[PDB]
This record gives sequence, structure tokens and C-alpha cells, in this order.
Amino acid sequence: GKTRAKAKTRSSRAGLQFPVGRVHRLLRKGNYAERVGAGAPVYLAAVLEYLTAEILELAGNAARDNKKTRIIPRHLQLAVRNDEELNKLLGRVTIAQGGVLPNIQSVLLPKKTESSKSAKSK
Amino acid sequence: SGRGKGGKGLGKGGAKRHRKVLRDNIQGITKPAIRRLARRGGVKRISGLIYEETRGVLKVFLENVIRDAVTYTEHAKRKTVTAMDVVYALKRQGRTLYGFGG
Amino acid sequence: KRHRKVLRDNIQGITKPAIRRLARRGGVKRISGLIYEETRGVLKVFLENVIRDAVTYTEHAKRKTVTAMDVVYALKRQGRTLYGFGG
Amino acid sequence: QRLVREIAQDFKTDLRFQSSAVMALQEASEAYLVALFEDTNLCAIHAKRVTIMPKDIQLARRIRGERA
Amino acid sequence: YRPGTVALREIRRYQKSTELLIRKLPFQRLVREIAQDFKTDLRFQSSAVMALQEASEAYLVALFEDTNLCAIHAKRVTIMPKDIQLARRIRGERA
Amino acid sequence: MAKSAPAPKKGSKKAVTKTQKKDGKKRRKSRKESYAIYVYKVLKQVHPDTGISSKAMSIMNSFVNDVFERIAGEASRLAHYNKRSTITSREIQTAVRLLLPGELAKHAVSEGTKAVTKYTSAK
DNA sequence: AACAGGATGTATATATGTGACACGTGCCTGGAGACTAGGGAGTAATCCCCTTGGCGGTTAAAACGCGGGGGACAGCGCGTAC
DNA sequence: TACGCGCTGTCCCCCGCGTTTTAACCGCCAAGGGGATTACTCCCTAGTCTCCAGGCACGTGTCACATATATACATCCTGTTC
Repeated sequence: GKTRAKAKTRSSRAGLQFPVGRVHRLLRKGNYAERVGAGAPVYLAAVLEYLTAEILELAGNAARDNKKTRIIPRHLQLAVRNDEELNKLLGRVTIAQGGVLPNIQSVLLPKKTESSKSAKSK
Repeated sequence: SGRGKGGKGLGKGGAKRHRKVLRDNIQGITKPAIRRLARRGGVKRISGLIYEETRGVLKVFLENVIRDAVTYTEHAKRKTVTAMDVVYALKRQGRTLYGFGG
Repeated sequence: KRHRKVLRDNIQGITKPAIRRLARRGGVKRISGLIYEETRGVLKVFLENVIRDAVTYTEHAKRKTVTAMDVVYALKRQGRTLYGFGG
Repeated sequence: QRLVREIAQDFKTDLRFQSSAVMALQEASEAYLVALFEDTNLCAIHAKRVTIMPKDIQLARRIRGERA
Repeated sequence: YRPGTVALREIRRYQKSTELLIRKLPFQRLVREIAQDFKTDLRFQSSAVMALQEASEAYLVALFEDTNLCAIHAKRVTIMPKDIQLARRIRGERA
Repeated sequence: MAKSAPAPKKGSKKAVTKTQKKDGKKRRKSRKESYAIYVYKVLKQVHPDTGISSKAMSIMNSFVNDVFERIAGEASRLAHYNKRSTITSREIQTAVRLLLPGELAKHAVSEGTKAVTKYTSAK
């Protein structure tokens, strides 16, 4: 292809870096529909591309706050939990080694003096 | 390097293999194991009856998950669950797992 | 002519006896006065999630009449699947 | 009927409705609240009371979900 | 070191730290015990046991989180057997 | 190198270990399709000096696979609500709203609509 | 009115391995090319049914303030339970 | 072994519920229309068998590294008592 898509792949044509073509095979593999157009696989990658970048971007900020360079499963949970919109998308799931965000309740921490309210004697 | 027949299981048993009845093992989840889980939630104190109930809750949860994974296991005819039957069992029960598989 | 009736809502159509009657369907003998205000918020939150999906189904079908099938499709995703009004 | 029409209109305008669809919207919402009241009652007895309060309502939802 | 307030210190550490709280092999022999009744001589891989353990740990943590809010609802702090009954049934699990 | 298209060897790989110099062969391993390369690519874009851990990729590889399954699965269900036999960008444009709420739908649709728009109007 | 005590959380330089990448070869499979070919969709007329309101005629569900019973909130307290 | 904290006992005090007004609001009866959702007919541009070709990208050897994970020095903040 002198002017056709030999040089430019399907993913690069739409500006994406995700496989796109592998997704197109997945629709046929999963038998989601009898016929699949060209718009479907590229669109699915586009949702993944922004979701892939945004979650890593939010997690990447946690690594700097955590005094670490490489992203660990702890930061993946932190990025998801911090964003309330991400909670609706996912959060009824289990993340391997994700950890739990601090959720201390106000019923604990007896800020008032541990001595009795009436007098010093317990 | 095949050196015998296993069939149902316990290949080349004789007197070289070892096995135990394993009557009760839910007691392995003791006070420190339950307390650590409670600390993640934010619990201050835990009652005595909760420790046995926590074991009971774990027993029911494991029983529900395994029966789903066992069904997929016989379909593939494998004698062991590797990574996916647990994931598929967790997916169907609303406990979908990310990582360790898929 | 943007100016139209926008003040409070039709959620007040959920009357005080109706909220009590809904509680009477469950096992109650006394409900606080803030439940009536709470039911308005809870009903709106549940309705917004369900109706938004139903609107998407109507838009996808290029229709404008909300059919019973569009309603059950919205419900079955998040539970409370309404048996009936389908097929 | 007026309530459901405005909720849909708040996000997308020019929407039609059917009586059967309206009944479906009402039945699902009513049963959702009806099941909540029985679920909320179990919180009241745990607090040694029979009243239903937003404290009971918020707790009843939170354990079941619908708030995250 | 007051026992009530020291538990708060554990909460900060355990929530911050990421690790497997329950023992591995006691859980590994536990899941094997259940499998024998369901299917005799049913083998497990290393990955399967860890996946079951992590899912079980997260499930128990979520229950502890919910039961903790049941205690403050009853104007209490500690978890009683009544707390686990309310949390499980309201989720649609017990009944 | 001439043509090896006529294939009496499809499984191929190593069967008897009849080798000349380097040995270097095993049984044909099943192709485990993973998004590891592509996840790391966008990670460099948002934050170049971060890196990644192996356990993080395992979680994220499952996340991408499951998210696609949910989007494609919901689109398939929507493809049965109406009698359309073909799924295009519109079928998923409506599918994003049901699962991705709030700003996630806006970001997904805007990126998706731009991607399909720039997918065409080229070449 | 405020200091002591022992361990946990800090900096700062200090060791290691496993996790990671880079070569160098090797070989299908996944994309790409380029027409012939039959079947789901764009696009025109047809046709009845669906929703919007006239348009009155009783009737069962709201809307609201007062009354007297009682149940949730809250105070302390001695002994049980973690 | 010890005190933090269930549980009992008790009535502030603040309401959920019962009993009456109160007639306006929900509601169904007998018919039309304008707009919109399926049958019926025509023609059209992607993917889809032909029927071949070459490049990416996945393993198997071969070398050779970089940050995570905890250690030696050195030194402060927090929590819980007297």
C-alpha cells in the first residue's frame, strides 16, 4: 500500500495506542453481535485509553505522596477510593493487596478527659 | 517423569506418602487473625461470641465460593483449580477479583 | 419563555399518610417526623438512577414513548427486577 | 405521573410516557421503599427502640449499599 | 497503654499497611478440608489458595466495617452477636 | 526466504528435540493476551518518572479485560433490546452512560467520539 | 502547674537480590492488499393506532390543628467481661 | 489482672398517633384530532470469500544492570499516668 494503511496501523489512524485490532477480535470471540462495524473496536479502546491513563495518573500522584516511585497495589486502591465517581464505576470488587483507606469514626477517640465527667474519680 | 498410576489420587502411596483426617481447621483463624480484620474496619473491641461467629461467617463464605468453582472444575475435567475457576466463582457472587488472574 | 414553574417539586405528591402507609407495609409502630423529608430524597435518588437508564434506552431506540420494556431493562441491572410488564 | 415526567424532563426534554410504564416505575419504587422499611426496622430493635429515624435509614442503606 | 485507645493505634497501622492478616497454611488446610466433602482428592494450586484468602479477607473486612456502624447506631462501641445478624440479613445474605 | 506458507507443521515447536546449535525450544505456550505494554505506554505519558510493579499490572490487566467485558456485555444486551444486528460506535455511545456515571461518561464519550471521528476522514 | 519514662517514627548513608531491560536469533500469526460478490441498512410512499385535551359527574383520599399517652435521649452506677 | 463498658432503673421532654373539620383533588365517562410507530418497495456502501504477501511481536538463549527492602548510626514526636 503506497498510500493505504500499511505504514499506519488501525490504532495509529485513530490516534490511540491500545491494540484496537485485538479488541476487534474479542468482539468476534465473545459473540457479542452478529456483525461488528469499524466504530465499535476503536471506541472501546478509546474508553479504555482514558480510563487507563486517568487511573494511573491519580495513582501516580499517590506514589509521590507515599514517597515511592513504582506504583504498588496500595496506590491503585487509593486512586479509586479517593475519587467518588470512580467508586460508582468500581468498588464492589476486591483489589489484590489494595488495602483500605483510613475511615476512623468519631465515636472512638475520647477527646474529652478520660476522668469522669462529674469528678476526677473514675 | 511418570513412574506409576494415580487414578483417583494418592499415586505411589504405599508407606511413602502422608495424609491426615483434618477434622476441624476453622479454628486456625484465632483471635489475632480476627482482630486484624476488625482493625481494618475500625473496630475498638470484639466480643467473645463474635470470634466463633467470624469463623462461621468465613465457613459459609468459603462454602458458597467453592461450590461455584467446583462446578467449573468438573467441566474442564481438571483435578485442581489454577486461577480462573476461583475468579469465575467470585465474579458470579459479586466478589470479582482484580489481579492474581485474568 | 424559559421562565416556567420551578419551585419545590411534585415529590410533595408523596403524602404524609402515603409515607406512613408505605411504612405500614413493613413492620413499624412509630416513625420520626424527618422520615417524610427523608423519603423524598431517597425516592428521588432511586428514581434518577433508574430513569436515566430508561431515557438512554428510549434514545437508543430512536423513540420518544417510554415503554414498559425500557423500564425493566433499567431495573434489572441494579436489582428490583419487576416481573411483569414485559413481553 | 407528574413527578416521573419532570425527573426525565430535568435531564432530557420532549419525553413521552405510557400508563403501563408509569405503573412499572411506581411498583418498583414502592417495593424498594417497602423492603427498606423492614430492613430499617431491624436496625431499630438493635438500638432497643421501635422508632424509624434518619439514623436508622442512613444505616440501613449503607450496609446494603446504595451510598457508594 | 489503655487497652481501649491502643486498639486505635492498631487501626492506623493495619489500615496503612498492606499484608495478609490470616495465616496462609491454616487457611490452605481449611479450604482443602471443605473441598474433600464436596469432592474427594480435589487439588489446589498456590494461586487459587491466595486468591480465596484475599477475597475472604476483603469480605470479612467489609462485614467488620458494616458491623462497626451498627454499634454506633445502638449508642455502643463493641460488636455484639446482634450486630452480625443485622448486617448480614440487611445485605440479603442470611435471609 | 522462499515461502513457508504451505504448513505441514502448525503445532510445531519442540517434539523430539532434534536441534543443531542452540536447542532453545519448548511446547507451544498458549498466547496470553495482556494489555501490559499498552498500560505502561499511557503511564509514561501522564507521569514519565514513575515506573510500575508486576503486581500492579496483574490488577490492571484484569481491570481492562473486565471493563471491556462489561461494556461489550452491556452493549450486547442493548443489541438485543432492539432488533439491530450490527453494533457500531452509537451502540456503545449509549452504553457508556449506563455504566460510566457523571464526568466519566463525558470523558469516555468525548474521547470515543473523537477517536471514531479521527479514525475516518483520513487515508 | 507540667516533668519522667520506653518505644515508635524520623533522617542519612549503607548492603543485597530480584525485577527489569537489552541484545541476537527464529518463527507463526496476526494485520494488509485488492477485487468479485450477496445481503443489512439509507431513503420514498402507506396506514392505521397512539397520546393531548375537551368535558362533565360524585366520591374517597389528603391537609391541618388539638389531645392526652408514651417512647427515645440522656443522667448516674455497680459488677461483668475483654 | 485490671478498668472500659455492657446492662438495669428512672423519668426529662418531645413527639407519633387518634379524633374531628373540610371541601377541593383524584378520579372515570363518551368522542374527536395531529403525530408517530410498523408493513411494503428501491437502491446503496461497509465487510466479507478470493488468494497472496511481508512485518510485528511472542518466546528460547545470553549479558548485564537498577530500585525495593530492609540494616547501622543518630535523633526526635506521640501516647497515656501519676
